[PDB]
Amino acid sequence: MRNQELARIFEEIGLMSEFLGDNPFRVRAYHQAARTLYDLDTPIEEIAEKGKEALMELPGVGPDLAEKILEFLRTGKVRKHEELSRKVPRGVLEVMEVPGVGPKTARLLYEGLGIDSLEKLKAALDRGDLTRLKGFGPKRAERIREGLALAQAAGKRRPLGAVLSLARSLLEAIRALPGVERAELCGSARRYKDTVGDLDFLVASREGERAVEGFVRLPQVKEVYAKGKERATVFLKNGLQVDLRVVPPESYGAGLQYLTGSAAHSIRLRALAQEKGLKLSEYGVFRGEKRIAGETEEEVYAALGLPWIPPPLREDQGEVEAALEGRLPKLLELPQVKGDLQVHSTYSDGQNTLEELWEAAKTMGYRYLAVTDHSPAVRVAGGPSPEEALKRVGEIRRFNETHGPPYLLAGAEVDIHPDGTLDYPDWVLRELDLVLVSVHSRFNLPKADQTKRLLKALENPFVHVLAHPTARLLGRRAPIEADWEAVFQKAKEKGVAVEIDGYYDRMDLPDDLARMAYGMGLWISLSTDAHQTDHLRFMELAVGTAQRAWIGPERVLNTLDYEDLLSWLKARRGV
Ligand SMILES: Nc1nc2c(ncn2[C@H]2C[C@H](O)[C@@H](COP(=O)(O)OP(=O)(O)OP(=O)(O)O)O2)c(=O)[nH]1
Ligand SMILES: [Ca+2]
Ligand SMILES: [Ca+2]
Ligand SMILES: [Ca+2]
Ligand SMILES: [Ca+2]
Ligand SMILES: [Cl-]
Ligand SMILES: [Zn+2]
Repeated sequence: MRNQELARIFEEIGLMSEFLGDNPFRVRAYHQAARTLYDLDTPIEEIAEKGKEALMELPGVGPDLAEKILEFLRTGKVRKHEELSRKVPRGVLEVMEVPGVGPKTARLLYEGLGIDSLEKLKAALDRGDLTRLKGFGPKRAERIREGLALAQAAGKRRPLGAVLSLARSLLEAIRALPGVERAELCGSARRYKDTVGDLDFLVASREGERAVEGFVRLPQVKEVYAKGKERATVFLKNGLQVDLRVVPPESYGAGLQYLTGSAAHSIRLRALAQEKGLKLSEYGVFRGEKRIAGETEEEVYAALGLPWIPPPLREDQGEVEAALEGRLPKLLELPQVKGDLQVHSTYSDGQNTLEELWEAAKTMGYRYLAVTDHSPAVRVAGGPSPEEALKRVGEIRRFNETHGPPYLLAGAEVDIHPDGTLDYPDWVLRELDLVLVSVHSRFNLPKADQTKRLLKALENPFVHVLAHPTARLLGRRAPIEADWEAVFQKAKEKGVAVEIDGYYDRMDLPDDLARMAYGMGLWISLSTDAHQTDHLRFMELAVGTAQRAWIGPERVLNTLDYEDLLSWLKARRGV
């Protein structure tokens, strides 16, 4: 559909027209045309095919607008929009759209103050320049600064784990709206993508317009950006940018599929539908005018002749073909994970004692937890020394002797020196239950040198896991450059697992490299890199990553029970 694209075009024409000081009647008309297109559920092209008169039946559309609709459908553009674009630059249009600014103010700001950009706008805000205009007080001042921040965030992405719990708190409030029967967090978040744009929620309701009203008036909501009969876009007090879509309860499953995407996955499904005489839309699966499916997502997949496809797979990267042949991959599931294989403690940089870690693991129903404190070079500190590291092993063993399950594995996260040697001697490594190795320095070695360093680390027969291999920090540090094929192949041959560290701003291995490692036949270790017990919740992110990477419970260390895990760790591994 081109409905939303055209709604935007007319809205922009309205804004630019008002900026230029066109007829307020014409300005309001463009905005009403925009609302109509925003709310219109049927494709605008289907009405356009019926003719100019049919377009004019729509609320707000007259002879002028109907010709512009046809122009857009025939050429892909509207010359009027292009004409106003010649008179109104992009930066000045960006300024006017900030909440609390608007077209007329933007004109004064353009002509009198020299503000043609968000940059200048922020400069003015920060210096108090705007306070020297009539109509400007601390209330409007606060709105404009915040509007600017929201504008600048809308381009950008945040780690999934930075926003998922906040999204779930909003989901609770949405579910609690009277009139809402079901709701779900959809979009890329439901697919467990490691960074997300806006958050998208689907609601089932028989009273959609009233559900939208309740939603936009939730205590959590700060600003409404767009609102109509069945959808809204808002900004929360906590910053989150959120889209809502409402469908009738009979359509909920089709709405879930629609709003979960990816868009590429949905293109595949719509073609499969039409190839068997059906139409898939947000509202259901239809044979002619008759709705034959829609209430549940599994019913929708079934109507297309498919098994239900897990959301993390829905990227058009082989899942449609696998579903068509009745051979979807077996995927790791969160209940199958029996422990977390990288947690830190007060022996190094963690906030928790052994007792606190044990208690948290016991609450979670884990069989074990690996306490993997840093070697001295990681912390850029003096210790723990090799002697202290061994003393700690004895303490963890005594803790297990006095506590029982969940058992603590006495581990370490051992720094890899620039030359590929390890930051504990073999007499420490051999006594550890679990040896992780990782890069914490010299992140920018030439690719060939970084590769050699990692290969040399993997020579050591006491190593079990390559921890957070790329060392990336989302928003702070790029992945290290290394030949991952060479690194993974050596790890496979040596019996060393690669880690998926689900700590929210690590997400390392990323899904794509995890998919590569698992496809090459490696073992996988999941962890949260916890430094406080609240971090243990990130295991869901590591599992979601595994699912995106087509990883099953086979060759995942965390699906082994304690005895089987210790056996794996002690075994002659590799070729
Ligand atoms: N049929 C159809 N579905 C769409 C279209 N655009 C988006 N969708 C569906 C599939 C998307 O996964 C879902 C949410 O759209 P978003 O633009 O928010 O993307 P998504 O959440 O997947 O990724 P993001 O992290 O926000 O970049 O809506 C479209 O043009 N046609
Ligand atoms: Ca009309
Ligand atoms: Ca409710
Ligand atoms: Ca989204
Ligand atoms: Ca969206
Ligand atoms: Cl469902
Ligand atoms: Zn580390």
